[PDB]
Amino acid sequence: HTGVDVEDVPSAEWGWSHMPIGVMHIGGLLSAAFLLVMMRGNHVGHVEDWFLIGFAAVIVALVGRNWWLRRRGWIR
Amino acid sequence: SSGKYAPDLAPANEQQILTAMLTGPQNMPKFSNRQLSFEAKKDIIAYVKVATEARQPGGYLLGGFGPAPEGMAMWIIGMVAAIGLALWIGARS
Amino acid sequence: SLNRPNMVSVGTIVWLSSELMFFAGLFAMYFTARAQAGGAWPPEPTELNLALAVPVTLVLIASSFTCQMGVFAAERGDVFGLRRWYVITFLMGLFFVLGQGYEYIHLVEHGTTIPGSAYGSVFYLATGFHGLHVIGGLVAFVLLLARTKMSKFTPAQATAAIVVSYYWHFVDIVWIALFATIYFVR
Amino acid sequence: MHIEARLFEILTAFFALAAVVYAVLTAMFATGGVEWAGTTALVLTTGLTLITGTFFRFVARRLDTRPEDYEDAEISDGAGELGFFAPHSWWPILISLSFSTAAVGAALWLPWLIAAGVAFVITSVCGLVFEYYWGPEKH
Amino acid sequence: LARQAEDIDTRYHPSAALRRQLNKVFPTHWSFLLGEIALYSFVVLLITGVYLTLFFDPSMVDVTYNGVYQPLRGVEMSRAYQSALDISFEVRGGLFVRQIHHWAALMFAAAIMVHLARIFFTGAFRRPRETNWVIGSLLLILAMFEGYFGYSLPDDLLSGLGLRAALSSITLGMPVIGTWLHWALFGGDFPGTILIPRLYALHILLLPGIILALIGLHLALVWFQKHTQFPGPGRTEHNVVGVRVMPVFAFKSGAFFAAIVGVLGLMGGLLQINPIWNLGPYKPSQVSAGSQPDFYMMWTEGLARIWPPWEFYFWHHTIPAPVWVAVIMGLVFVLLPAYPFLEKRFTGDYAHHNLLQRPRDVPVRTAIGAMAIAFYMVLTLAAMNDIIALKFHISLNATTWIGRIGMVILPPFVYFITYRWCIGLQRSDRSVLEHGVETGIIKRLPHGAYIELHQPLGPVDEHGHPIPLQYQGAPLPKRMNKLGSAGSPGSGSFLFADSAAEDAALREAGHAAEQRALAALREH
Amino acid sequence: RIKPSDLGRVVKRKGQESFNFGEFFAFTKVCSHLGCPSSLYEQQSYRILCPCHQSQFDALHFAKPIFGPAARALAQLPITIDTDGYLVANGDFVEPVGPAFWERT
Ligand SMILES: CC(C)=CCC/C(C)=C/CC/C(C)=C\CC/C(C)=C/CC/C(C)=C/CC/C(C)=C/CC/C(C)=C/CC/C(C)=C/CC/C(C)=C/CC1=C(C)C(=O)c2ccccc2C1=O
Ligand SMILES: CC(C)=CCC/C(C)=C\CC/C(C)=C/CC/C(C)=C/CC/C(C)=C/CC/C(C)=C\CC/C(C)=C\CC/C(C)=C\CC/C(C)=C\CC1=C(C)C(=O)c2ccccc2C1=O
Ligand code: HEM
Ligand code: FES
Repeated sequence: HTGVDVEDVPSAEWGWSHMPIGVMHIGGLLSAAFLLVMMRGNHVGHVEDWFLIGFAAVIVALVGRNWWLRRRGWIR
Repeated sequence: SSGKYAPDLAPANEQQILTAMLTGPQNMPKFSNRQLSFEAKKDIIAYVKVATEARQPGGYLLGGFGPAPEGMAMWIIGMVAAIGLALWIGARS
Repeated sequence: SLNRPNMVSVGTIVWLSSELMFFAGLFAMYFTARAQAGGAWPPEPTELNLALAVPVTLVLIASSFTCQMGVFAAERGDVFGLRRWYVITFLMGLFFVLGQGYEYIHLVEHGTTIPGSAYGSVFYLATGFHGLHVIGGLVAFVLLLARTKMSKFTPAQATAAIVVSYYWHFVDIVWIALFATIYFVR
Repeated sequence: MHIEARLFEILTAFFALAAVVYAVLTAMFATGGVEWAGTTALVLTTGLTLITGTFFRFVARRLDTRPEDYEDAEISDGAGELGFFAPHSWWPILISLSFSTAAVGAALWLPWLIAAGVAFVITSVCGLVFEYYWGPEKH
Repeated sequence: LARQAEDIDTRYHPSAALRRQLNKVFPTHWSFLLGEIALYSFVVLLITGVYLTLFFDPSMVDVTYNGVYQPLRGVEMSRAYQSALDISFEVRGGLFVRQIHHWAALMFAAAIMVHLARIFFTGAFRRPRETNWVIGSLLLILAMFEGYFGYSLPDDLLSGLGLRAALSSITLGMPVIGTWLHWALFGGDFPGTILIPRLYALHILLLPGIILALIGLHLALVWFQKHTQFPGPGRTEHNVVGVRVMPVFAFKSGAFFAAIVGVLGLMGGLLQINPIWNLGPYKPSQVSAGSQPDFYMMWTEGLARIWPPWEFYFWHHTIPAPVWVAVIMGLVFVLLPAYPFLEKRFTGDYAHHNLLQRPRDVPVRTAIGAMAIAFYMVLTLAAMNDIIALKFHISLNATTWIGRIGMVILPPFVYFITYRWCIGLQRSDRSVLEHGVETGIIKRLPHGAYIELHQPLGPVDEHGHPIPLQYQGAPLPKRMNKLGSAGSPGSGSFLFADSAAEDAALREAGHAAEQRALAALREH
Repeated sequence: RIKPSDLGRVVKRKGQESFNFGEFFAFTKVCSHLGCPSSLYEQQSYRILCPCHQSQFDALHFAKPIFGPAARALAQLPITIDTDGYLVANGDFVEPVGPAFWERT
């Protein structure tokens, strides 16, 4: 495999156990973008826009925290 | 839409059905006696009283709706029994 | 170490006390609305059939003795006498349940319903929960018999038998109280 | 097991006295006579404490002192083998989910959902009870 | 008889291919019967459809009922709807047969999906069996469309609405071909006079023949490329451990077939499905709150319900919104058969495999599959918007938005949880390998320590602590009772005991037998 | 038929100001999303709902879509009365009816 540690995943030599982190980062960013676009052509009402922006901000905050901590050395 | 719903027609009697379609309660259109004659109304009343109280000739009515309860019953009864029979007949490890 | 007083026994006894409090709530419900109904408080379309309520009560009282014979057999570690006495107790409990249901059918046919009056409400709410407790006891009997079938007989199995035994005894005493309150005192 | 039974007996005494006093003082001096609700509640509270204290007395009068009942006892006295204590199990969460299904079906009046919840409850309780008694697969 | 067999030998002389097939070995794992479920459902479907074809008339010409079902007397219907009403109400057994048919169709679809789940999560699709994965995927698509065409033959209101909406109105909107395809398929505008006979031909001859041929090729590949197996004591990449065909495997297969036919008969007798008489004949002016095609087509309906209205208008042209639904459907249909090749390209693993994987040991693939199942379940729940909103007191707009947001936020959450859960199961296995099985018994150790009395699976050291073992891809025991620990009650029947001599003899015989079985499998 | 009390909350699409005969409006019944009958008329909300994929149209705002997967408004028919007092059509639809395609609405 491309590589993880058997101290992280015990059965790392028995199956696929690693997916790159850029995939998950850009996937979170794309999901946030989709949630934001999903209010184009707003039909009457705005209570759902608050849920949309809330979830988009939460996803962006999670991705940013993970990226920052991996960059400064507190992860890996 | 947005809250409101249309009720079940089982607990209504004939005079109640007649007055319902004569007066048109909230969000229900009012059916004038000139656009829907009294005889047509009586035929509709007979039809609903038959459709609400006739026994189903095919087994347990699964809620009166379409294939959503049927798929639920499939997954919960038939597939569960088949998988239990497979667990009994076969081995595991 | 061995802390001789059994643990499952204590747990079961204290839970039975809690269930007594539940039936206290039900009894308070029933006793209220009887002090309000004036004169002939059980309404006229209500007539209690004493030709059906005494036999099933006797059958339940006999269930108690058969279950005690079962636990006696349990304490000397043979499974087969236990199984026999507990199957007999299960059959008698099923007979009691069927008698109660038939009496319900006959009582609804020409009279009392839950939405009909206050007497029907208190009557059905007080006796149907006891019926549900009897059905729970029957399910417990079945589960215990299957567990005795599926492995070697041990003191843990004997303890399970004993605790099911006095759960059944609690149910019988509660029925005695309810029957004496509803049919005789009135 | 003397102190536990004594505790429950003290509670029983107080509850019985309060029950009888309230019953009499409402039979007289009250608007419509006996109150019929607090009276029943106090009577069966007395019954609760009575059942528990009686069981504790009856198991105590046929018992010899345990090391926890005994001062001047050493830790070497309790050496031995305690009972069986269940390690990991996943059946409680399934029992909870079954009961929640039945409860939602009772809140929203859906008899099919009530029936499904009761069946799930039976199945998960059987799973819990038979967990340490199933034997090996007989092939 | 001796003479008949002797003559069969002197005439055809198989006697070696026959032996070769009688000594074929099959593994015995409960999950290897999920394809048999689908096969038996298909056989029952064949029989009941052949029965049904003797009474059906697939015409769209109009008539008046004048039959036994009085609430429909005098109504203008088609000949197909009248044929279905006649099957239901005037043939002795026809309602029973068509209910068996519809229940068998639903069981067919469900069994195919559960079998696909097993194959995917165990990894049986790798190098030697990729073509069989592709064949199975084609079979799944064909079964979906065959059932869809099936429940549209009795031209009633609900099935006609589903036909109209999905088939007609999504085909009509496709970018360039569009109306040309719609008119080639319908002979003109939507309600024509050839649609029901054309679908009847397609449904009783073409798709059943193609499905039979593909099932034959599939089973032939499974028979000649031997079956996979799970890692275990005597199991190797080069052998097959199990039972031979002749005495045992055929017996078990036939018993399972009979049991499945029994279940289908019970539920085709006791549960009512598709009561077309409560509906009416299809008419373009009437509608009902009824919707929701059969459950295997519900994800397309839910996608059409929760997709947002994004359209494009440029020079004298139009691209409507259902084009998105069609595109996503085709994208799924393309990505399903390509997964083995995509995964081998990504992981760089081009080896041969005969041993299966446990789902906990492949966390990334298990999380991918869980994410896909979550997406499917969201789309399937979004199809019953109105029923959910009516029965569980929720707003219709609320259910729509809940589906729209869940479709994007739930699958990655399920992915994360599945990954961590598989790793936790692995760590549990590692703890059981390092120490012994936990027995549940506690001691007090006179100086006041509490210990747990583990039970080792191998050799111990001189200090008594077990020596740690290595993982080998096989499950590990977690309960003491699943090993023979406290078992074998008295040997009576249920109420009266046998004799002690018989009990002891049976106990000793069983113990010796199981010991020799485990020895014969572990030593060799 | 709209109550005479409102009759001032109508918005009257740009080219269809004279398409109504007083309080009668007569829109089409074929939904513009996938062709299902848009039958559910809520009279005190003045809303049109289709039971296929749950689009909603504002009967007081030229049947403009306000919720669901639909994107275009429902086509309106011109109506009038004849010399005998019967309601008749005052022409044809000014746009195609039903779902859209590559060529136009
Ligand atoms: C595992 C598999 C899906 C991985 C595929 C890999 C992937 C890369 C392929 C690409 C496909 C694309 C990208 C996404 C797929 C998502 C979707 C659009 C796929 C369309 C068709 C698809 C292939 C069907 C797969 C669905 C899945 C495999 C079914 C297996 C379900 C499980 C394992 C059955 C276990 C037994 C079961 C839980 C017993 C209890 C019953 C439960 C409640 C079943 C749940 C349930 C189900 C499943 C219903 O379908 C349903 C329908 C109507 C009403 C109710 C229900 C319902 O309650
Ligand atoms: C792909 C799909 C799933 C994606 C989605 C598509 C869509 C959404 C779903 C489907 C929807 C619809 C629109 C699909 C429509 C499909 C449509 C209905 C397809 C129907 C199939 C098709 C049109 C049928 C026509 C083709 C067919 C009839 C021709 C094949 C001919 C047949 C099968 C062969 C029969 C003869 C056979 C038994 C003998 C074989 C010959 C043998 C092997 C050699 C002959 C031979 C032998 C054997 C000797 O021993 C011998 C000895 C001595 C001398 C000479 C000979 C000798 O010549
Ligand atoms: C192989 C997969 C098949 C599937 C998934 C399937 C599915 C269905 C379904 C769901 C129906 C509607 C049943 C109802 O009326 O409620 C149906 C109808 C019908 N099927 Fe099938 N079927 C299959 C194979 C066959 C075969 C092989 C035949 C004939 C040889 C057949 C003949 C018929 C006929 C004639 C009808 C219409 C009769 C009626 O609706 O009552 N089917 N099919
Ligand atoms: S058809 Fe009316 S909303 Fe889709």
